[PDB]
Amino acid sequence: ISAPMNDILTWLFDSHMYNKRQIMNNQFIGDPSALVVKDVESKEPGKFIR
Amino acid sequence: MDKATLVKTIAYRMGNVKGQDTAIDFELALSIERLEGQEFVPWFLLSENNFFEGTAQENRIPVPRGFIREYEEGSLYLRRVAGTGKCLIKKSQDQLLKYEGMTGEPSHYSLTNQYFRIYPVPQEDFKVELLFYRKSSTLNVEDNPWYEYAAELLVAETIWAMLSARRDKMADYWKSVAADQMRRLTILDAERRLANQEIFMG
Repeated sequence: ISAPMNDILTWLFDSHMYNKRQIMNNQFIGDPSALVVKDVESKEPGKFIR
Repeated sequence: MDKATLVKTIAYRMGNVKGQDTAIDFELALSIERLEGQEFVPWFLLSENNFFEGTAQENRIPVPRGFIREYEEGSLYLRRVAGTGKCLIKKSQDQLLKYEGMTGEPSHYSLTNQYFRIYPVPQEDFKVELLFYRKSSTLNVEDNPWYEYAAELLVAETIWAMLSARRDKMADYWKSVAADQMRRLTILDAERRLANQEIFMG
C-alpha cells in the first residue's frame, strides 16, 4: 500500500545526491599566463603568489 | 660595445657625418655625466664592500667618494676586532639626540649632507663597512659599465645633444628613443632583481 509513495521518496533523495556530487567541489577559473605557477601550488600558511 | 664602435655608430646614425669626431667624444662623456645625475641608478653602479677606520671621539665619518645613494638591501656594519659585527640603524638627527653621552659601542646613525654620524660616540678606534652606489669614474672595474650594458641609451643621448645644437627638429625623436630605452632598462633591472625569490608574509 505504501510502495507507491516510498518510491517518490527514493527518487527525491537520489536526485539530490546525484546533483551534489557533480558540482560541490571547490574549483577555480583563471588565466594561466599571468602568474608564476609553483607559487599557486603551495599550501604554506602565508604565501605571495607573484 | 666599446668607445670606437660607439663613436662610429653615433656618426653613422646622425646622418653619415664625417667631419666631427672630437665633439662626439665630448658629448659622449657629457652624456654619461648627465645620466649619472638623474634619479634612476642601474645595478651596475653598485660598489664592493668598503671599510672605514676612524679615530676615537669623532662621530663624523665622511661620505665615500662617489656616493650617490646607499643600497637599500644593505647596511652599515660595525666590524669588531674579533670578526663579529652588528648592523647600525638609521634614524633622523633629532631622533638621536637622547644618546649624547650615553656610552658604548656605536648603535645608530644619521646622514646629514656630507657626513655619517655615529651618535653613541665611540671612545676607541672602530671600523665600519658599507655597500653603496657610486659614480662610474670611481668604480674599480676595467671598462665603463655603461658601454657594455647601456649602449643604445647612450647613442641616443649623444645624438640629441648634437642635433640640439644645430637646432634640428629631429632632436625630439631621439629624446623619445632615449626615454623608451631607459624605460625598458628599468624593467630589466626590476626583473633581474626579483628572479628566483619567494616572498612569505610575516
